[PDB]
Amino acid sequence: LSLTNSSLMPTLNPMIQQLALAIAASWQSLPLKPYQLPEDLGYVEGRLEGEKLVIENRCYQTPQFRKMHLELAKVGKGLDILHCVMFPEPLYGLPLFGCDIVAGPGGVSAAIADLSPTQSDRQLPAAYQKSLAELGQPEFEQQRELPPWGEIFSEYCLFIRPSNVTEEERFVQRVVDFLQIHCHQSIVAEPLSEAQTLEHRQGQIHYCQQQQKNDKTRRVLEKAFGEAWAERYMSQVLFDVIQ
Ligand SMILES: C=CC1=C(C)C(=O)N/C1=C\C1=NC(=C\c2[nH]c(/C=C3\NC(=O)C(CC)=C3C)c(C)c2CCC(=O)O)/C(CCC(=O)O)=C1C
Repeated sequence: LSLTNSSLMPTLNPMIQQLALAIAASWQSLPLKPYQLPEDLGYVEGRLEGEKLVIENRCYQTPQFRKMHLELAKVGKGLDILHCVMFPEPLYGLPLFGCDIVAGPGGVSAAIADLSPTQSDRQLPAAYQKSLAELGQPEFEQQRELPPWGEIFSEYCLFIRPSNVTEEERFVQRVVDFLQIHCHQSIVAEPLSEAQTLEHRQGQIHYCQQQQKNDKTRRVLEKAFGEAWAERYMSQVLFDVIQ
């Protein structure tokens, strides 16, 4: 899991660095095993007519989390990206943890984090609603409205442009807080009925299908690797539909 030997880390936006370290710290002592991505993917680079895209992939699994994926990326010199999803094992009915950070020379442009529902009623489990409410409403000066496919995210979803360092740190700490809640709930979660497992499975499939509608990600991938490679990456590596 260690980020100390990452070639990208030293060159990424500081907020992305802190988030990557936080996520790695949350996962480090779990009962991890490797999760083999398609073609045993780790590092990948590509270029067509413009800038090069470089991606480093780390991916694990535990009994509660089917797939725990941390991706770090850079387009050319200046655009940095962090992607992370923890895909739950439907048996336990846990929500989906996700975060996405995009940064350029002007600073972080997008910071998104959520614990996303998998229940058919589109609500988080009661224990999560309670814990998340207790954190209080965070103040951020530059909130961004989610795109329509973003109906999958919970009412606790953050989507901002950080205005300053105070806000960058407040966002990172809130993701820490999400992870702490999530890891704890994973150990207390009652395993579920076959019908309930099916319900949660469908929520996760819908989440992936909706995430694949993000043309921001797709355009970045297509400009470095082309349409076919991007469709494979989005549907097989990033947001794989379990089935
Ligand atoms: C948990 C949520 C979540 C996960 C897990 C996730 O992967 N994305 C997620 C969310 C989400 N991301 C968004 C934006 C962008 N994403 C990238 C690119 C990548 N993001 C990547 O992960 C990778 C592979 C490394 C690339 C290449 C770019 C360039 C932007 C534009 C940045 C900006 O406008 O300032 C938006 C706003 C969408 C919109 O405005 O229409 C939302 C909602």
